[PDB]
Amino acid sequence: YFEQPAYLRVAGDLRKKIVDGSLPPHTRLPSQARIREEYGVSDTVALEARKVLMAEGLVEGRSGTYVRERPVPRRVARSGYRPSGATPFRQEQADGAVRGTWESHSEQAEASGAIAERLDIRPGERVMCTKYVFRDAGEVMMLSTSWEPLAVTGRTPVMLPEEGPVGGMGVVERMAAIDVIVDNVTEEVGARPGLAEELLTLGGVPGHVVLVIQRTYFASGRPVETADVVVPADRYRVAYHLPVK
Amino acid sequence: YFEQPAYLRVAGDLRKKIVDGSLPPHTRLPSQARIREEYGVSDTVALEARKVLMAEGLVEGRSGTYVRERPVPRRVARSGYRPSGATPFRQEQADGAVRGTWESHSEQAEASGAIAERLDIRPGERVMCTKYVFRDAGEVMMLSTSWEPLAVTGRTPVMLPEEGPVGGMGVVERMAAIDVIVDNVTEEVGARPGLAEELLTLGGVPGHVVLVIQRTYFASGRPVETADVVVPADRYRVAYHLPVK
Repeated sequence: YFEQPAYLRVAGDLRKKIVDGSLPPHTRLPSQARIREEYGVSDTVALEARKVLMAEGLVEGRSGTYVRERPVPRRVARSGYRPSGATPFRQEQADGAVRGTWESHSEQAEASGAIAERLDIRPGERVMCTKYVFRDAGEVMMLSTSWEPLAVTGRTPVMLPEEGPVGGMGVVERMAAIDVIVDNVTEEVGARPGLAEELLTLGGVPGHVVLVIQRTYFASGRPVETADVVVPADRYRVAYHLPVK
Repeated sequence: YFEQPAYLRVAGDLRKKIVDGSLPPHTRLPSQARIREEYGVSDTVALEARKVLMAEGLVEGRSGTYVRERPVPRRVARSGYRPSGATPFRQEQADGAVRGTWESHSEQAEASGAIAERLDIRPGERVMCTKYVFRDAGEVMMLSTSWEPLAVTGRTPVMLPEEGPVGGMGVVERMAAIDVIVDNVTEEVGARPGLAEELLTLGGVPGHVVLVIQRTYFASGRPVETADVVVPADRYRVAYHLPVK
């Protein structure tokens, strides 16, 4: 890294049976032949009913078709407030119960148009790019690429995120050390197939979907850091807690 | 609804060319034969390089392979604060610039284990289930299923979300009308293939991924509403704005 249509009727009935537990995970879906006879449908209808359930990710192959066991999702807790002790891991996963570690690599770069725009600087202007692999008790479960404008951090003790007196303590603490007060954060959660490099690092198969948080920290209206934070969609959800006023 | 491996090296080079614009959307990816000759690789290596880019969703077929045009994503703005005027649409899409409409259908039900748990009531206890289809200027772009405990709304003027004196004004306003003050909201964003019924309503193809927000409104520690809010991952991102303290 560094009158419903027949096939929907049939599919609907089996889907219910799947949600019931009537068809428990690792149990074979009724066969094509069985679906045809039991529901009195054509071969194509039985075939298309099965394709619905597969496109929906409810069943898979592994000589027959098996109800998939879908894991209970874990939350990646998102927060702007201060923790116990601040680290890049705790900054991404606010859940105090989770003990976590990271490896990172930092190197300068000229900002792409896209990153320049997220940081509100001229394209080609220099940034510090740091990549992280985060582990939860030895298990890799999150990736991140973070960009910071050298206009802000250049020639300061916090220029390198994982070095110096506040290295390893995250963006808000590192910024505060140079009299820059982060006061807002925007986070946009999207989903897409993982990049090979991401999926290989995260241990998923090609085509596996990841959640991608585009995150930008602000100090007095100016962007001071932007990042793409990546977690496997099959295992995780991105959790927010908001006030209602 | 109601030393990198060869194929990664090659794939990496073409991916860069794709990000460059060197290979613009709707332009054919170099052919298998061209990749073999230009990069001096085996047929299988050229083949596997192409599969990386397809699993990554960067290229597609449509007699050759074409660089996909990936649309600029739109934000679904998430917020707990009060808007102009409150509606179920504005409750889901805080972005004031977006003019939107909905159709809904409400009917009682016994709470499933899963919904019972999200609402902190006994399974089988009755709820009002309301389904929404939301449109942005005539275009369907969001689905939702909302459950409310009849323990809270039963025998009140806000029992039916889209009827009565505060019907069509959303959960926080409807709850306030019955002296129930919603003070917190939790939102967990996940991703999964859409259900046929969802994708058919949203206009996607089978297997298309949706973002699913599991949302629960709280009043004084008690859940008063829970919902699954659904948007197409290819077109939308879920946007949050958080304070940093």
